Amino acid sequence: DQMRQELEQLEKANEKLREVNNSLVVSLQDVKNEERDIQHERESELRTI
Amino acid sequence: SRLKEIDGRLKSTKNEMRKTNFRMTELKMNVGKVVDTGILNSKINERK
Amino acid sequence: KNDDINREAHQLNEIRKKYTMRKSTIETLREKLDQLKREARKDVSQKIKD
Amino acid sequence: EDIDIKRKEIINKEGEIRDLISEIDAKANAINHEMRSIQRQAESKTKSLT
Repeated sequence: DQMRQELEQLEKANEKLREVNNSLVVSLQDVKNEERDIQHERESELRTI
Repeated sequence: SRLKEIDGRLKSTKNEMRKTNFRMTELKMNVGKVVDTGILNSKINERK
Repeated sequence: KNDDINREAHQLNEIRKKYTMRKSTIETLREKLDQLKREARKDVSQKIKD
Repeated sequence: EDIDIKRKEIINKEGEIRDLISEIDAKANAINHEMRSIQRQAESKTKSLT
């Protein structure tokens, strides 16, 4: 009954954790663009050679 | 090395997700037993 | 929403259990008053014989 | 045990909600990529492709 306060505090901590990892997972597709670009560059260089 | 770093970050985020799942489970097991049966007030009523 | 409705049903059952603990309070109060009368019976008779 | 099975069900539902919102964020990233690509396409859609 008294620990419910620390429990809602840990719930807020889980909220901050989910929001930071949601902002982190949206930073994983930006490198997909550059890896696709470099793989297209390699495909073009193999077409050239 | 960049893709190695990003997959390491993905593994770290998966570990953080598992930690949040453990936190949710322990919060559940903590709040599940708050007012279940510990309302035995007959002795304190007798006392008062 | 189903979780919420079954949780409020469980809460209504808990306040329904409040009648069970209320029923046991008058049950243990009976034992308390019976013990009081038993310990007083051995006291008033002791004073009478004394 | 009824409370326990209800809590395990709602924990499974919360996990499914987390999976759904992660898929929603992935779809939002995909729709942002498709929007920027279609913007580039609308900018470059001229005669002789340039």
